[PDB]
Amino acid sequence: RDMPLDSDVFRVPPGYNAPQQVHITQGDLVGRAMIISWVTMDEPGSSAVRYWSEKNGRKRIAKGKMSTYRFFNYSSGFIHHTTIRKLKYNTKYYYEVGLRNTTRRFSFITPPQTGLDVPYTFGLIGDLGQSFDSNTTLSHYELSPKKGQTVLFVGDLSYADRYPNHDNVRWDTWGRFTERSVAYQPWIWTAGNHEIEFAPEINETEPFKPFSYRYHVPYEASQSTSPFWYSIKRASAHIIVLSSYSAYGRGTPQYTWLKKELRKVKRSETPWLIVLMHSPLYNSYNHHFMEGEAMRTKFEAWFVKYKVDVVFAGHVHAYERSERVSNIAYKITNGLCTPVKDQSAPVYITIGDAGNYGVIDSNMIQPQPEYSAFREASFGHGMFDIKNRTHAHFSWNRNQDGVAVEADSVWFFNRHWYPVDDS
Amino acid sequence: NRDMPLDSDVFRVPPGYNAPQQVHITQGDLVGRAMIISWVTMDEPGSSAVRYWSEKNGRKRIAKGKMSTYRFFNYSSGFIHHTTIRKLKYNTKYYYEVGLRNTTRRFSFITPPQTGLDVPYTFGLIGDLGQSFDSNTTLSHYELSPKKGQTVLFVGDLSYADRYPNHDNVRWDTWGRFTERSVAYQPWIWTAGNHEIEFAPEINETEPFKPFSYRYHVPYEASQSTSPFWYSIKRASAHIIVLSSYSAYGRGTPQYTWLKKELRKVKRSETPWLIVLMHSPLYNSYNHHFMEGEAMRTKFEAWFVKYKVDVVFAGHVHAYERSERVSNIAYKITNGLCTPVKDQSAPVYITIGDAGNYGVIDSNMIQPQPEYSAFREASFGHGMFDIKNRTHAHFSWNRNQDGVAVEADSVWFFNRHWYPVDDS
Amino acid sequence: NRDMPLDSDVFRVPPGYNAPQQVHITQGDLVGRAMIISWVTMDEPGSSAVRYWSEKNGRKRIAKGKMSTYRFFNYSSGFIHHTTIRKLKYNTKYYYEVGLRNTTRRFSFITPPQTGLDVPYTFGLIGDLGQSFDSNTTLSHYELSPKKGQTVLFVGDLSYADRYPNHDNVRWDTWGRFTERSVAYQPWIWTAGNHEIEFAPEINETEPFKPFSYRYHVPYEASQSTSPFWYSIKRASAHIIVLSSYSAYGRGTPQYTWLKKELRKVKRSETPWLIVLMHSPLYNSYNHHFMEGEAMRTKFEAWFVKYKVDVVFAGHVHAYERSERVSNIAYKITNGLCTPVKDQSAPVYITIGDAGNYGVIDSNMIQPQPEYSAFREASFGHGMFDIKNRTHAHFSWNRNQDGVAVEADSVWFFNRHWYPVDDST
Amino acid sequence: NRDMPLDSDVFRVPPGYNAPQQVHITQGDLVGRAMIISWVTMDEPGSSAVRYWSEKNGRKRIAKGKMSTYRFFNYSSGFIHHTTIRKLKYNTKYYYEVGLRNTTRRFSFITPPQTGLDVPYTFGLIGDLGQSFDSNTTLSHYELSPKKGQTVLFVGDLSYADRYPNHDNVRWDTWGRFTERSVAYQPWIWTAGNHEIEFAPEINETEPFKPFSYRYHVPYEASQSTSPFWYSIKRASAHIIVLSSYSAYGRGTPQYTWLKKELRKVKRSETPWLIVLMHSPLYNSYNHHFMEGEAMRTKFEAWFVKYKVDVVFAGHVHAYERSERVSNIAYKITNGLCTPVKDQSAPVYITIGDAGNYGVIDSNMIQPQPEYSAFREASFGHGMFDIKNRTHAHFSWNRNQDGVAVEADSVWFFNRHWYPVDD
Ligand SMILES: *[C@@H]1O[C@H](CO)[C@@H](O[C@@H]2O[C@H](CO)[C@@H](O[C@@H]3O[C@H](CO[C@H]4O[C@H](CO)[C@@H](O)[C@H](O)[C@@H]4O)[C@@H](O)[C@H](O[C@H]4O[C@H](CO)[C@@H](O)[C@H](O)[C@@H]4O)[C@@H]3O)[C@H](O)[C@H]2NC(C)=O)[C@H](O[C@@H]2O[C@@H](C)[C@@H](O)[C@@H](O)[C@@H]2O)[C@H]1NC(C)=O
Ligand SMILES: *[C@@H]1O[C@H](CO)[C@@H](O[C@@H]2O[C@H](CO)[C@@H](O[C@@H]3O[C@H](CO)[C@@H](O)[C@H](O)[C@@H]3O)[C@H](O)[C@H]2NC(C)=O)[C@H](O[C@@H]2O[C@@H](C)[C@@H](O)[C@@H](O)[C@@H]2O)[C@H]1NC(C)=O
Ligand SMILES: *[C@@H]1O[C@H](CO)[C@@H](O[C@@H]2O[C@H](CO)[C@@H](O[C@@H]3O[C@H](CO)[C@@H](O)[C@H](O)[C@@H]3O)[C@H](O)[C@H]2NC(C)=O)[C@H](O[C@@H]2O[C@@H](C)[C@@H](O)[C@@H](O)[C@@H]2O)[C@H]1NC(C)=O
Ligand SMILES: *[C@@H]1O[C@H](CO)[C@@H](O[C@@H]2O[C@H](CO)[C@@H](O)[C@H](O)[C@H]2NC(C)=O)[C@H](O[C@@H]2O[C@@H](C)[C@@H](O)[C@@H](O)[C@@H]2O)[C@H]1NC(C)=O
Ligand SMILES: *[C@@H]1O[C@H](CO)[C@@H](O[C@@H]2O[C@H](CO)[C@@H](O)[C@H](O)[C@H]2NC(C)=O)[C@H](O[C@@H]2O[C@@H](C)[C@@H](O)[C@@H](O)[C@@H]2O)[C@H]1NC(C)=O
Ligand SMILES: CCC/C=C\CC/C=C\C=C\CO[C@@H](c1cccc2ccccc12)P(=O)(O)O
Ligand SMILES: *[C@@H]1O[C@H](CO)[C@@H](O)[C@H](O)[C@H]1NC(C)=O
Ligand SMILES: *[C@@H]1O[C@H](CO)[C@@H](O)[C@H](O)[C@H]1NC(C)=O
Ligand SMILES: *[C@@H]1O[C@H](CO)[C@@H](O)[C@H](O)[C@H]1NC(C)=O
Ligand SMILES: *[C@@H]1O[C@H](CO)[C@@H](O)[C@H](O)[C@H]1NC(C)=O
Ligand SMILES: [Fe+3]
Ligand SMILES: [Fe+3]
Ligand SMILES: [Fe+3]
Ligand SMILES: [Fe+3]
Ligand code: NA
Ligand code: NA
Ligand code: NA
Ligand code: NA
Ligand code: NA
Ligand SMILES: [Zn+2]
Ligand SMILES: [Zn+2]
Ligand SMILES: [Zn+2]
Ligand SMILES: [Zn+2]
Repeated sequence: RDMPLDSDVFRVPPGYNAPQQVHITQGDLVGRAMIISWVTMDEPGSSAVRYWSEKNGRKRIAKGKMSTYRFFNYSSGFIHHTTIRKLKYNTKYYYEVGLRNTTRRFSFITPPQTGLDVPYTFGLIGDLGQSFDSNTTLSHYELSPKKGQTVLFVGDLSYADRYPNHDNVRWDTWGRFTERSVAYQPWIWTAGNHEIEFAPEINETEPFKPFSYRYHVPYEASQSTSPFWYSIKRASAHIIVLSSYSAYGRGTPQYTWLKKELRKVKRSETPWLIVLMHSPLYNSYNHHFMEGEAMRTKFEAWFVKYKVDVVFAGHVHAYERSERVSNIAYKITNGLCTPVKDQSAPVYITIGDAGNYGVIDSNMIQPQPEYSAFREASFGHGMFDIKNRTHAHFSWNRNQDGVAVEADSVWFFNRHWYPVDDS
Repeated sequence: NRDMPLDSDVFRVPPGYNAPQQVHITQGDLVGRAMIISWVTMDEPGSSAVRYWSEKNGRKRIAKGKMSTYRFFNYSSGFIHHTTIRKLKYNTKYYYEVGLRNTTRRFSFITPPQTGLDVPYTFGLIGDLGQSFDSNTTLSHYELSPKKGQTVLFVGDLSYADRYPNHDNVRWDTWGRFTERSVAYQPWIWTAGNHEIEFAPEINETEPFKPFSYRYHVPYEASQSTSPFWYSIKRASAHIIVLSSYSAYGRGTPQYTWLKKELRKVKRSETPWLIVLMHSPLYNSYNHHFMEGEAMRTKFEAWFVKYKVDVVFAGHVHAYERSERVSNIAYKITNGLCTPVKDQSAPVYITIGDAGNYGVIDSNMIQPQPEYSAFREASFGHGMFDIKNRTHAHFSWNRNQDGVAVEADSVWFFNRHWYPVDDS
Repeated sequence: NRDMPLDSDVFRVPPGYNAPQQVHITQGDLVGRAMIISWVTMDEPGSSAVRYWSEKNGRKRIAKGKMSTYRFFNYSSGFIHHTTIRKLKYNTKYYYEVGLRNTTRRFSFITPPQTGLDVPYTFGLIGDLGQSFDSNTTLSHYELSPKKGQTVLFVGDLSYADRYPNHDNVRWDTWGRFTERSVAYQPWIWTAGNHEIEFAPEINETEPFKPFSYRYHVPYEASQSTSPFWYSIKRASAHIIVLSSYSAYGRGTPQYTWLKKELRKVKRSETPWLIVLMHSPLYNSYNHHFMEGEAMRTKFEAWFVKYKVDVVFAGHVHAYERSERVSNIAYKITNGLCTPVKDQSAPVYITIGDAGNYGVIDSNMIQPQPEYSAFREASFGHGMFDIKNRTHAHFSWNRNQDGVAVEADSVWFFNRHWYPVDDST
Repeated sequence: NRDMPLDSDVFRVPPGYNAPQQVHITQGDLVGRAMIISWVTMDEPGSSAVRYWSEKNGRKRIAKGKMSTYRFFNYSSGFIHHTTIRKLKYNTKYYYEVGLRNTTRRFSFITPPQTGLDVPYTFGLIGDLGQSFDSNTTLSHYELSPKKGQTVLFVGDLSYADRYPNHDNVRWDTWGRFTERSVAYQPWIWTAGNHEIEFAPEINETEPFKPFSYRYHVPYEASQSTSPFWYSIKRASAHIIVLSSYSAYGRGTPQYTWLKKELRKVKRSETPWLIVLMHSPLYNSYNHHFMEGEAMRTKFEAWFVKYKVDVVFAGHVHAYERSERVSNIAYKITNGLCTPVKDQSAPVYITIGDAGNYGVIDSNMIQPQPEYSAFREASFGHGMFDIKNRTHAHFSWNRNQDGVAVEADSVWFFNRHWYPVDD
């Protein structure tokens, strides 16, 4: 059910060495920078980006870096990453890539300065892939009347590793497929299990290597030492990105980094505290049941202590929304191992249902446990619409429905500013 | 601070120009016919060649290895040598010499017998050794033990150098000179503890395990691991699996992938004793680090029960603990089944992190003793796991405050694959 | 453009999934007991293992090598294998196979005799081969020669890939497949010429010799050299020194220092024939590249006369020339002694860069012929240096326009150490 | 052995925890608007940031650089810093501070005037300095010169550390601390000499120039060179070309290709003084190293005469010599033209390698003095190249055994392009 190589979403931009696979993401901690990325195939080309605002018209030049990789018998094109900085808040910019031979032009809109009551709309996509179901989801997100401004991506991008020798041409087609969205607004990248690409059978043993070459993130801005975990702030949201498939024992980099990062969170500057990871801590589907238990034993209590608002995960090819629960009182011999209602706790949302290679996960644990509010095996995407410091509106759109229909929808009440029960 | 001062006898430098120091050895292949020979020269790079011969044939041979150096903050290492001797005869005494160019030092070892069903072998068990005065006593009790251990299973936390300002790596060098009087003559099987992480971004040192990994090499490619921090070796009648508590082990990760495949390769008709080393215990009823093992346990415990692992050795708690054979693999979030139960199909869990560290014992325990815990005591000591044949092994625990020959705890193991009768 | 087109037969891809191509061997040690097996696989990395066994005995062994890859501008290479077979027996035919995982191909070679005073041996001389039609004829003439070459001495300028846009490295791949029919069966000894430099900052390739050095390894550590671009080998009764015209050679440089110590190690009582290979000729009365060899001459000529080198072979000039034994080492800036004189202690200097290149011959000569030049002609062809015993070696030049058994020029060398007698024509 | 012992005053270590030592500066760009600031910290890495401000305005700014280390045999370097200050103002005195994190130290320099046809400027000429007692005298004589030199052209052989056992690299550190009293306040232009090669395969140091290149950076990319060992700069009314006696220079090599194109760039109406620096002299009538420079001469002498180089400076020979204006470029093997002739498009060749090395002079001279030799003497000292304007520059030679204001040799240079009078 994967879209064939000659499909229109995979068409190659014309002209000698025309930039392709253009994508952007937030380039700094607070919103005043952007990482511009693209691939040229005919020759290395230039790493310069030319950009200007609608307001100023003044054209400046940023210069970045070019890298390549091989994977088994595949040889990549020339990958460019360039960071434009010191931009102005709430402003439309133009930028151009391919300055040596074939120039292409795009644009983006910076976010507002971070603040307590700054509204903002986030799209939620996981496990996208490049099947036909993938294409419908992206169309539905594009036509959403709520107008997403940034995508939080919860992992599993191209599913290129399902192909023989992980055929990396399928990374390239995915790069051209998603451009019509991610060249114009930032997507925030989370690493999933399909990015690992651990294949000693063909002497490819560097974890995450193709993903890490193609998708860069601003991980030093939060003083992280790896791209696989980091945070950013945008409008009124503090977003914490975690890596299910890196080390998180006591004393490791990721564990040490998270414990320090939660202490920097300021709820009167960014009241919406959002965590992303690939593998769900709370999951009542049969597929991948209880895989999140390990990370859950390390981090769940931290999430409650700091009153995290919501945790988004993918990995399960379906949709689920948890009640506000915690399961943090167990001590081996006390028998306290059942989740309980907890108004300091986040809501757990699984949203890894954007299409993958065309398969849904429909088997569920019966009966639905108390901790599960809503679950359904349908393709689609989510929208997390922040109105202000007390209220945010979440809605789930199905591919079989109209682009304006919401099959699930709920108001989030802020854990710090308005911790009402929101069942 | 009960650390031995820098001018202690155990820290003396071997005299002579560019005299090799910190000499240590470990198994260098899958099945016992190779040895990794390691040492440090401090005056100049020197030769990485090892001269060696068997007592049986007396033919001097030469093996060439590699030299490396590292830096950590404002410390610069000496010249680190690693050399693999190969194609050794089983059950044979060998001599070896390092420092062939200026000052030469000679040592010896004995290869194991070939892997087989009823091949006896005595493994020492040492965890969280350190370089305090208690560490020296433990080491003396081991080398003086009438059971005579042939190989040390080391469950992590080596030098404790990371407790010093800037992780003063001089305390790695001292520890190497202290342990030489044992590890130069018999292999130690290295596990990576949390004191080896040395993650210190405040001084721009962000590569985990860097000092440990430059100084202590392991034969990880022989079991097709891709990392020195998990791997497998076979010796006599044992299959030893080494794990990394502070690497990734999520489903799909390198370590998870390797362990799933490796348990399937275990041939209990060749090595009947399946033994797992890791730093952080899965079962532990002391207050200190209580439940830090929960994460790894949810990932790997059902596998250990499935493949009838005989015993799991851990450290990290500074004390001794021996569990019953228990499991806790029936939990399903909402079914309330979360109390360990007796399970004669499960390994024994032993904590043996009490060789000395920096002079501090972990004496606070959860009371009353839980049903899963068989024996526990807060005393310094070491362990011995003495294989007799395919069905019987004998474990003993020796306390620093007893005579070298006094066993304070001891128990017979009945092999989970060849003889699974209640040994509780 | 007289370069052979891409679909020529000499460029045909060996059939079969991941079949090895561009197979070539060279001597892999100082004395002749080793051989470096090199080849490229185009579909996936494959195995670096070489299976090999001797024709008479036949116990099959495996040797394991290494694989590497490189990029040049927007060209990406396939998978390059280099594998050293050691501890061979002298004067023995060996079989060997490559491609052990998927498509295997089998070849063979004959180890040299053990080094010794009177060991006969036959060396081909080829320079500036390229891949034109003229190139094909010369290689044809060499492989058909009655004298039966057992090793090619190659004085530099291999593929001429750098004449193509962006140095189209595909033209390295074809040249490998074209030369395979000789170099997979007998070692070629490699010298680095000015077309291997491939210095092209305009496309950000600033590492001299990158494609050449990835594809052709040499046993350079065996003579205590620190660079592949200069080294020494012994083979039968010859001691061969390979130098680098386009590397440093000032006093105190690595190459200078290495040649100095290497000339001391030469023992003419063990290997009587002392042979030097370099790309740019020290003595050259053709007009193309006239006097480029002067800088290296001022450094090394006196050393050649001192050590009584028998012969110096060079290329670069797309024609043939053979000098008289002469020297020019008495100049002191103001004493006026700047003319070459006859010197029975000096080597013969032979330019042999006429194997074909891209089809052009250098016919502009300085006139009249200088007294330092014995014979010269602007024709394509190749040479043979045919060693008989410790006193006699026969050099001959075969033209492409002649029968393969015809020598258009031919001279008997009398050994400078064992028969130090005037041997001029 | 007349080298200064380790406890000499000139080798004292700046006091205080991790105080910068071995501070040295050089030109950081092509035209004079930038400066490379270099120093060593011995107790811990420290910061590579430099603080600098003009004496005029005084707006303080920070430039960030790069720390590196090396090993040589059993030696382990300290922490070496290189930091480029850019966009400086012409003809302006600046202050700079290094060591910001712990012990700070403060120095100053004066940027040159803008390049131009008639800018005056005074260059000191020092060669083969080393660290003998004679070395200390020459550096005193240069510092005290009434001519007041503003930038040193250093023609190679720096520390002579390679004469010690295993090239005791401590002797680089001592030399660094000794020369600091001049080179921290005004730039020195580095040329590589044979004592910088440090090729010692018998202790597996086989990378040519390794300690030298770590310790002394040059702005080589600003002239499109691919190597630090050949490069060019412009300062005031001079165009300075630095060449590498012990790198490759055959036809088609990188340095050959660079020099050929670089000479095509010189413009004598912007910079009328065309100066070439190299270590091994092309004209030398002393016995030590006689005719060592023939090889480079066969490749480059004709180019020097074709582009009318004013003066060529070299060292290597521990003495002084000034040549007549001659060339020896007509030789064609059989035509017999091998004697040098007066040539008024040729440069003057000056050997200035007599600053002290380790205390030995080269006194054995070829007799009688050849015609191409104007003046020669075997005594320690230094030179001065004092440019008055586009037609005139004045060269003088000061000997260590004279007062700091006596010139034992002296001559006017008439510019080859603007005023080619027989001199
Ligand atoms: C695999 O290893 C295990 C561990 O070593 C083996 O188990 C041991 O087996 C040995 C026998 O080989 C046992 O030792 C023997 O014990 C008997 C009984 O001792 C008790 O009762 C005596 C009165 O009869 C009393 O005097 C004594 O103090 C004790 O309380 C001894 O009688 C015996 O000594 C006499 O016989 C030997 C043999 O000829 C003579 O040499 C002596 O001179 C004496 O006259 C001997 O010491 C030992 O108890 C076992 N250990 C354990 C922990 O069970 C195992 O052996 C196998 O399994 C055991 C369970 C038995 O079935 C053995 O028969 C059997 O071989 C090893 N497996 C194999 C296949 O070998
Ligand atoms: C070393 O190698 C040289 C070159 O091959 C030998 O010289 C050659 O010796 C051949 C005899 O072995 C000569 O061939 C004969 O010529 C005669 C007269 O024309 C014929 O009747 C006869 O049938 C052969 O064809 C050959 O001419 C000669 N070549 C040269 C260039 O001189 C040399 O042999 C030694 O020197 C020569 C001059 C003779 O005296 C030989 O007998 C003598 O042994 C070889 N050296 C040794 C020690 O064998
Ligand atoms: C690596 O960096 C550490 C941390 O700075 C160095 O240790 C420090 O050395 C300083 C000496 O420069 C000490 O400061 C002095 O302490 C003495 C003793 O009280 C006082 O009299 C004096 O006035 C200074 O304050 C500093 O206390 C010390 N800090 C720590 C945490 O140990 C280390 O230096 C090495 O160790 C010290 C103890 C001395 O022996 C040094 O000379 C020695 O090199 C640095 N190591 C290296 C190899 O550079
Ligand atoms: C934050 O946004 C919320 C959603 O837009 C606001 O609540 C909405 O307020 C409307 C008129 O103020 C009312 O008609 C809507 O029904 C209501 N929606 C919901 C889900 O309550 C909210 O306004 C404040 O909070 C609510 C609870 C009322 O008390 C309003 O009168 C308040 O002004 C916004 N909060 C703030 C602080 O702006
Ligand atoms: C460039 O500087 C030269 C050195 O000072 C000038 O020559 C000097 O001019 C002085 C007049 O101010 C005169 O007294 C000095 O004797 C003379 N010095 C020498 C060594 O000749 C030079 O001046 C021009 O050129 C010379 C040849 C004379 O014709 C002067 O009168 C000229 O002004 C300066 N050149 C220029 C273009 O300014
Ligand atoms: C618990 C997370 C890490 C916090 C600090 C790191 C350890 C710093 C110094 C050494 C302490 C003693 O060592 C033990 C230990 C290790 C780790 C922590 C402890 C805390 C208290 C006592 C002993 C703790 P251990 O790892 O050897 O079993
Ligand atoms: C993908 O979706 C877009 C927009 O809905 C549509 O125009 C395009 O034809 C689709 N392509 C495929 C291959 O489904
Ligand atoms: C280096 O080696 C020399 C030669 O023996 C020795 O004298 C010197 O002290 C050594 N220095 C260091 C820093 O190891
Ligand atoms: C350590 O133990 C050994 C052996 O028991 C003893 O000889 C030595 O003196 C002890 N040293 C210290 C510092 O305790
Ligand atoms: C280092 O070079 C020396 C010089 O002889 C040599 O003995 C030694 O083996 C070399 N080490 C290598 C190539 O690893
Ligand atoms: Fe998925
Ligand atoms: Fe510990
Ligand atoms: Fe050529
Ligand atoms: Fe000198
Ligand atoms: Na842990
Ligand atoms: Na032996
Ligand atoms: Na997992
Ligand atoms: Na040349
Ligand atoms: Na020289
Ligand atoms: Zn997944
Ligand atoms: Zn621990
Ligand atoms: Zn050429
Ligand atoms: Zn010199």
